[PDB]
Amino acid sequence: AQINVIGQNGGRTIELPLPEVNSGVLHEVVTWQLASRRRGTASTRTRAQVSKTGRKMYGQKGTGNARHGDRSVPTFVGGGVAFGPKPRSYDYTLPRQVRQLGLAMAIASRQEGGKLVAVDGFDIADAKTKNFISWAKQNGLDGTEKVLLVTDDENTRRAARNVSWVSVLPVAGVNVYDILRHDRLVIDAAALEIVEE
Amino acid sequence: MKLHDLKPTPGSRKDRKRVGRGPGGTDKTAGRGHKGQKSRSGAGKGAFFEGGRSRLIARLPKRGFNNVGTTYEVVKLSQLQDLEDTTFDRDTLEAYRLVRRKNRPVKLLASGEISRAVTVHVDAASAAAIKAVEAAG
Amino acid sequence: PSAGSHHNDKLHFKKGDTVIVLSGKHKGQTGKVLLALPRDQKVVVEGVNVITKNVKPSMTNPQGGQEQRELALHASKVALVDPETGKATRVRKQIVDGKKVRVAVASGKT
Amino acid sequence: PRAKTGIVRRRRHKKVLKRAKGFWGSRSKQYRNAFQTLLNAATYEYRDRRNKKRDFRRLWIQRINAGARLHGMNYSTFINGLKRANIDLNRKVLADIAAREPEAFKALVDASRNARQ
Amino acid sequence: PKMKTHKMAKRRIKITGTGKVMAFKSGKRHQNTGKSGDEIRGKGKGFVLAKAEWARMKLMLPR
RNA sequence: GCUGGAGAUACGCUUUGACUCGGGGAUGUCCGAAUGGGGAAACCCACCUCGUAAGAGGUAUCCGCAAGGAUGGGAACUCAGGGAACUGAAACAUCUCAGUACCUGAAGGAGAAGAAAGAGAAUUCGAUUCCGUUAGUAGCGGCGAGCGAACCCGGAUCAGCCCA
RNA sequence: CUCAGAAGGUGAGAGUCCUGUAGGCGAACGAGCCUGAGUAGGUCGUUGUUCGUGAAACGAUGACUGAAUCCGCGCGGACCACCGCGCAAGGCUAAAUACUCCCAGUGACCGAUAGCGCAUAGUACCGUGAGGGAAAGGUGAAAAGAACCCCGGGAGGGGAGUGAAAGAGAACCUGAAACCGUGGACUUACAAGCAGUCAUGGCACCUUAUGCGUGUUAUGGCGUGCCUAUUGAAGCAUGAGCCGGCGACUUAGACCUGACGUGCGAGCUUAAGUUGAAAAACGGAGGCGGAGCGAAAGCGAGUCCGAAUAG
Ligand SMILES: [Mg+2]
Ligand SMILES: [Mg+2]
Ligand SMILES: [Mg+2]
Ligand SMILES: [Mg+2]
Ligand SMILES: [Mg+2]
Ligand SMILES: [Mg+2]
Ligand SMILES: [Mg+2]
Ligand SMILES: [Mg+2]
Ligand SMILES: [Mg+2]
Ligand SMILES: [Mg+2]
Ligand SMILES: [Mg+2]
Ligand SMILES: [Mg+2]
Ligand SMILES: [Mg+2]
Ligand SMILES: [Mg+2]
Ligand SMILES: [Mg+2]
Ligand SMILES: [Mg+2]
Ligand SMILES: [Mg+2]
Ligand SMILES: [Mg+2]
Ligand SMILES: [Mg+2]
Ligand SMILES: [Mg+2]
Ligand SMILES: [Mg+2]
Ligand SMILES: [Mg+2]
Ligand SMILES: [Mg+2]
Ligand SMILES: [Mg+2]
Ligand SMILES: [Mg+2]
Ligand SMILES: [Mg+2]
Ligand SMILES: [Mg+2]
Ligand SMILES: [Mg+2]
Ligand SMILES: [Mg+2]
Ligand SMILES: [Mg+2]
Ligand SMILES: [Mg+2]
Ligand SMILES: [Mg+2]
Ligand SMILES: [Mg+2]
Ligand SMILES: [Mg+2]
Ligand SMILES: [Mg+2]
Ligand SMILES: [Mg+2]
Ligand SMILES: [Mg+2]
Ligand SMILES: [Mg+2]
Ligand SMILES: [Mg+2]
Ligand SMILES: [Mg+2]
Ligand SMILES: [Mg+2]
Ligand SMILES: [Mg+2]
Ligand SMILES: [Mg+2]
Ligand SMILES: [Mg+2]
Ligand SMILES: [Mg+2]
Ligand SMILES: [Mg+2]
Ligand SMILES: [Mg+2]
Ligand SMILES: [Mg+2]
Ligand SMILES: [Mg+2]
Repeated sequence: AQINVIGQNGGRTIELPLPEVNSGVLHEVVTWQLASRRRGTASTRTRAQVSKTGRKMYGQKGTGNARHGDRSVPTFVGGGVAFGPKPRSYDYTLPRQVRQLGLAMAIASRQEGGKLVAVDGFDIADAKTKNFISWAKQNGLDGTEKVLLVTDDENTRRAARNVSWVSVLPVAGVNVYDILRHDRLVIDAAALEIVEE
Repeated sequence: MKLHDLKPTPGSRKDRKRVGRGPGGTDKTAGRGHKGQKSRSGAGKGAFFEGGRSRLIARLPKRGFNNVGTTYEVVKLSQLQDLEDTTFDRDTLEAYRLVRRKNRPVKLLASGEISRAVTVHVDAASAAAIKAVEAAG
Repeated sequence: PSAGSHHNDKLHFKKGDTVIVLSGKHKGQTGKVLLALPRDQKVVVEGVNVITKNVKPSMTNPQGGQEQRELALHASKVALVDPETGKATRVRKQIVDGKKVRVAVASGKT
Repeated sequence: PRAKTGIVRRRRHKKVLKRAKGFWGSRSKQYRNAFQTLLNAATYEYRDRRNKKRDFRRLWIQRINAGARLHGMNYSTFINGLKRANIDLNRKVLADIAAREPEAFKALVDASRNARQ
Repeated sequence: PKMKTHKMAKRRIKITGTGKVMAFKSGKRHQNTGKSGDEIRGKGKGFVLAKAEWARMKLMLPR
């Protein structure tokens, strides 16, 4: 339901679902996204069983001390940890329909204020970043807003020097997180609305 | 949008029971009452006279058909219901079993459905609406 | 133990060269490079000075004295100069000493 | 992630130790004994907040029938006769203070003695 | 995992639709013949009361 | 520039390119599988040949005619011979822990296994291995505690070659 | 400026001061008629496989025995016939698999009682031995590491000087608490005490602070530590010298069963893996609704008992 930019034009239309971003739909997609990448790298040696320490220190009875039996246990300084973190997974399969629904609500929430559609190419001389900065300045991308960019030609991204600017993705790299993370979204107008099926 | 203004749907998330941790709730004993309730847990379907101890009458095998009530079959509006292996039915328990149509409701219309077997009266209600059914031969 | 210099043990100047401090006290001051210490990253120059009272050991000096001596710095005196100020510099070309590269900034050699 | 006790225990502990102030001996300088002292101090606090009102009732009563007997009456008698006289409904606090202003308490005694003959 | 206890299999339980637990009728099941005709005839119910939860967890899928 | 950590003074080396880095050679006492002989590891005693001596080289057993090969070592992994109990069964013999622990042997960068006298009930498949799944199904069981497949199907990888 | 905003360093935080895979180049010469007999088969003792002697096939064997060969031989879970699948008694065989002494990168891992036992040591120390086995970090930006002077044999200190700072001085960041002391306010030598609490007077001070308190104190009232365990705890029942730090309801699995929430909804979802990773997509093998009754055949809105009537 939104228009275009420089390389050409379009007057583009497509249906946008009502965003549940602040709702659990977008919030769920973001949480699944961050959790999916987790490294599970918590290995404490904590279990009494790998602390490297001995046998049976002294007398079960009649020494006048406290009772203990080995030196490898959570009550002992130096021993293991009860219930220490172990390496593990964190990843799970969020339902697919919620994936696509989230990403669509993402795009949508940006169309409600400030999304932009790069029309079948920008003019950037060679690959020089300075001309990207000129191009974006002439498309109203100040120096201010953090912005995300999606495209496919190598060169236009090869002005991908984030300077409080230019977080960069190709096609299919899109994700609810990376767009929701930025203010304006400079979506690549082409496959930006090549309708599925 | 506001990544700080993402809000989980109220409900959904609920906090874990942190057990030990104070006479502000669930103190010394951790919801366990002073008992022969102690770490290394042991049992779930057992007392000692057992009483799931009644006697048994035993067959080993079984085999059964995929079910196709004709009621959905008849309101279909597209008649001559010979299923390609994929479509509509058997999604649960599809390719491992055989089909058998049965005399759940009716709507009356012509239709030639070719299930692997069928109830005697689905022939009654299918042939009565001028409708063949090809049991495999 | 903390490890030494991380500058790939590479000094950016010879013991011959003139140089200027560009930071701290002595900024703008200039001198010859009386001692280069790459692996520890330290630079002797006639700029910084310090009054070292060596403790009297009677080693020809029963009662000790206070010497005036220059105390070394590191990669904070700026490299060579030419338009009268410090400069970034670039590898150059061959000369009549054609086995050598020289240096330059927005200019000539050193 | 680890999450050791760090700052938290020392701060609760200092809160108790500062409640301690002029507590004799370890009661004010060792944490555990300060905490435990404050348990029993809770007991004393709440109950005394109740009791003080029994206390001042008792004191006003003492003074009131002291004054009542200065004139040949007594608390039972003076309080009842005042009650019989178009219910005065002065508090027992207030009747004391009029036992600091004798000329009035006197007339209250004559008035109670009236509504009683 | 969570295996079902095979002792409950052909043993007098079965799962009625609507989630109720089956059982068989036991007393004088075998080795008794001064029992009355109806008594020998009395087996075959399986409606069974406040045990059901445990009988259910005896059989996950109704084997 | 260097002159090891070392934070130390003195002697110095380096445009003939030191130092540091990448690569090869050469030197490498004595002990250790140790192996000339012995031995309480690093030591004590010899014999044969070459040599002016000083010094150099040889001297264990087991396969081989011979070239040549083997002794020993190696975190965990692999195969193999041998092989527990605590423990569960609310006691305990069968059963379980469990072919786990441990010992021993053999080897490599992996090993094992492998090319249907098969799987299996479609006259289907087409070496082996590993993953998913079937499935806690089929079964095994003081039919107790409990133990528990495979075929089909989806993937990783995919070769078959030589003998009597 | 930017194909280079990764990162470290530099007197506090540097895109442009230094070191820098963004990109680019790079070596002498160095890595990469036959077809298996003491066999198959068998009996005795045993065992693997879901295989506990069970109707127990089959493989594997320790003792004894012991055949056929293409109208031939093994197998299909006692066994027989038919039907069907194979060719033993000879060998070799990459890759998909496992592991981490070693190396690199990374981390909703640790950061000096944590993290390996070790900020390095299998040391010190303990044991004849096998074996066991510690704690321990921090000047400053830069040694400019305190010449000189004073008391002292020294140790230690006070000055001077360096330094932003010595409120960093080598017993060298912060520097809590228990514990020991000095000085000051208010106080105590007729007094019975879980040590507090309420009340009031006295004295003292006024930086969240002059009705306001804050600190202390005299006298009055009241008042049986904590926890655990228990019918019942001040208990002459357990535990504890004190403080600091360590210290206990977790993790897992396509497991199960509930509640809440979300996406689809008569339908709902993938796993192993493949391709891309500054991010995800693909992948219907399979799993769950969908029909029940029965011991099972099986029949099916019906199904079981039973000779049709009862449940
Ligand atoms: Mg004791
Ligand atoms: Mg540790
Ligand atoms: Mg609660
Ligand atoms: Mg208890
Ligand atoms: Mg336990
Ligand atoms: Mg009252
Ligand atoms: Mg599994
Ligand atoms: Mg049933
Ligand atoms: Mg040095
Ligand atoms: Mg020898
Ligand atoms: Mg030899
Ligand atoms: Mg020997
Ligand atoms: Mg037992
Ligand atoms: Mg071994
Ligand atoms: Mg070996
Ligand atoms: Mg396959
Ligand atoms: Mg600037
Ligand atoms: Mg045999
Ligand atoms: Mg046998
Ligand atoms: Mg048995
Ligand atoms: Mg047979
Ligand atoms: Mg056999
Ligand atoms: Mg058969
Ligand atoms: Mg053959
Ligand atoms: Mg941390
Ligand atoms: Mg440590
Ligand atoms: Mg410490
Ligand atoms: Mg000793
Ligand atoms: Mg010793
Ligand atoms: Mg230092
Ligand atoms: Mg002196
Ligand atoms: Mg001194
Ligand atoms: Mg000082
Ligand atoms: Mg200090
Ligand atoms: Mg100290
Ligand atoms: Mg000192
Ligand atoms: Mg000293
Ligand atoms: Mg500091
Ligand atoms: Mg300090
Ligand atoms: Mg004094
Ligand atoms: Mg004092
Ligand atoms: Mg007195
Ligand atoms: Mg008092
Ligand atoms: Mg008792
Ligand atoms: Mg009592
Ligand atoms: Mg006592
Ligand atoms: Mg006690
Ligand atoms: Mg004691
Ligand atoms: Mg599941």
